[PDB]
Amino acid sequence: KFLPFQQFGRDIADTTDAVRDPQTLEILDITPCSFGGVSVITPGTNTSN
Amino acid sequence: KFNGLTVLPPLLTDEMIAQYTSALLAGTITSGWTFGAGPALQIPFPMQMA
Ligand SMILES: *[C@@H]1O[C@H](CO)[C@@H](O)[C@H](O)[C@H]1NC(C)=O
Repeated sequence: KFLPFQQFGRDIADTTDAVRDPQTLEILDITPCSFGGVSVITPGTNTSN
Repeated sequence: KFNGLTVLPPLLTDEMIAQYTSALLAGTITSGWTFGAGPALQIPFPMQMA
């Protein structure tokens, strides 16, 4: 819930909401979509594959 | 959750650490100091305190 005058929103870097069209507005959250690294388990190349 | 930063959960979770501490307490109460230097040797606690 944002006071009905602001347009952008952020707490550290960016979490902006509200559609910036003068015709209409709609609160849309901003967040990544589960980025991450990948790790591989291997008992050893000279014992299995 | 920010961009580019992630936190790795600890390998040894809370329950296992609690179990380790409980095992240490049980050993030091029911066996004195003999469990840290070989097999656990039972001994009554008043005798261990003396
Ligand atoms: C894997 O095991 C074999 C058989 O003991 C050995 O000859 C080899 O040096 C080991 N290491 C690799 C990288 O193959």
